[PDB]
Amino acid sequence: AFAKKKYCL
Amino acid sequence: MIQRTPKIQVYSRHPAENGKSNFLNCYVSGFHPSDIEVDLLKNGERIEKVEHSDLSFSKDWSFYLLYYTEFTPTEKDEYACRVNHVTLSQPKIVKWDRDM
Amino acid sequence: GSHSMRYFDTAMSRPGRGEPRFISVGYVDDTQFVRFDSDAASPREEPRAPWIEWDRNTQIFKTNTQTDRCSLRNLRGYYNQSEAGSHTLQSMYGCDVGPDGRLLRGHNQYAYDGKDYIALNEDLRSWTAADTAAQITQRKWEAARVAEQDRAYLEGTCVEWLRRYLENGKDTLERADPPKTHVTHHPISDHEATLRCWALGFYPAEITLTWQRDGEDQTQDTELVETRPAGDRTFQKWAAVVVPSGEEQRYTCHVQHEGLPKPLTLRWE
Repeated sequence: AFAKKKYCL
Repeated sequence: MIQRTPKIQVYSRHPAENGKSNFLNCYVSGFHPSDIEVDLLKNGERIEKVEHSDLSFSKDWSFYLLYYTEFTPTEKDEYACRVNHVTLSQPKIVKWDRDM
Repeated sequence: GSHSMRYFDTAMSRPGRGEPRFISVGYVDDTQFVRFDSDAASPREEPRAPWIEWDRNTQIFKTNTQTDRCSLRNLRGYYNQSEAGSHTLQSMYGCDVGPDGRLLRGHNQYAYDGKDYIALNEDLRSWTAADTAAQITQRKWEAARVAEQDRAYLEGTCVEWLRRYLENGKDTLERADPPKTHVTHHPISDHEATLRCWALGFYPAEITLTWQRDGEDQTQDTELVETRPAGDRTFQKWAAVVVPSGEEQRYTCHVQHEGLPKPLTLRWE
């Protein structure tokens, strides 16, 4: 896929 | 907060040859935060439809942008880059010198 | 040689001027291959490298926009900051591989208002928090086993895509273009002259460019400009030394670059 799933800081 | 003032370089894509089409570049780097205003000047007047790169940054987190436009250098025509940033009290003008 | 895939994400709040802007740019080495900008007037015409062949992928960038906005709201609270100020969250993540395409290491780190905030350690299992605010993020990410998700991405998806991109883009991404070099001479007075050593047209950006005097490095007396993009994928750099008139042949220029078959040694003329 494009890019990584991010997580909230 | 931490602020970093832009470094500015003004230069051509290809070696300058009077009467030969080229690209005029203004590279702004090392700055924080990211808001910045960059004009390319021909004989002191703003060039229209100047393009820029997509905002990115170095591994030290400082931002960089390339502003660029087609130009045909001549003996007489003066080119420059004008930069404003929160760190600058007044716009900084850097003249195009074909040997830097 | 070695290669990297890296995303550079910037989220910037702008109170009174709408929701925070999110921009994500992906690179292989010094070549941009993708951009997503939440401000894009035309989200369908956003640029791609020519060697790229997706809804689910656009979807990840759209979700990441919302996640970075969540992060900026939380960070404002962690630092007791007013609603009035603009703030910046930056992230860098991706993988480095060797010539065999094997993982060298992974990266996933963040900065807030230009200061390092939190980073995934090289083990891809533990976090380094810069301050008591980032310790809140660390505890949350430990509770949610976030590092395990990031490790799976960095060792799996990231390495797999970088390998595919390098193969599909081998004629450019795996081609090192050597610098075109020359030395210029500019008198500054009767007593002194500038020697400037030029490197033009090289890719990737990594280069070493030095002056020596009688074979000794002139680190302190060399003016070295930042490597700068030409706009045709290539980079430029110069290094200058001020030399006494008549002593020019004691100075040499030393050029190291992946595209050179052998390092260069350049003198004036």
